[PDB]
Amino acid sequence: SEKPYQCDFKDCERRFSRSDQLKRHQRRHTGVKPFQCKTCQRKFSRSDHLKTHTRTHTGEKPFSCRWPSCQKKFARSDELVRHHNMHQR
DNA sequence: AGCGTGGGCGT
DNA sequence: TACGCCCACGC
Ligand SMILES: [Zn+2]
Ligand SMILES: [Zn+2]
Ligand SMILES: [Zn+2]
Repeated sequence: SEKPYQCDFKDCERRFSRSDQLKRHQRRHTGVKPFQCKTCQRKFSRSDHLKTHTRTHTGEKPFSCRWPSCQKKFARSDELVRHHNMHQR
């Protein structure tokens, strides 16, 4: 296929074009969590999710609302997406 | 609301 | 292989 990296775990049929994508996926089956927060010691399956988790400790909110007169800002881009959607609907 | 944790995707 | 990015769903 164009998706040679197939998951063979029991009752899973997912396949991927990339072996690293498959490796990340399989952590949902094994429970493996390689990335640990240095502040609170919680462990995470993914590096990017550790990174956004750490902002919960610092209050860093790099994503600011663009709506005039709005002061809201957010830790993650998707929070801001939801928020912008809210303003116009 | 805030944030866990998958996906496709880029580099 | 490393690390994320945005998108999205689900509490
Ligand atoms: Zn699988
Ligand atoms: Zn933490
Ligand atoms: Zn706003």
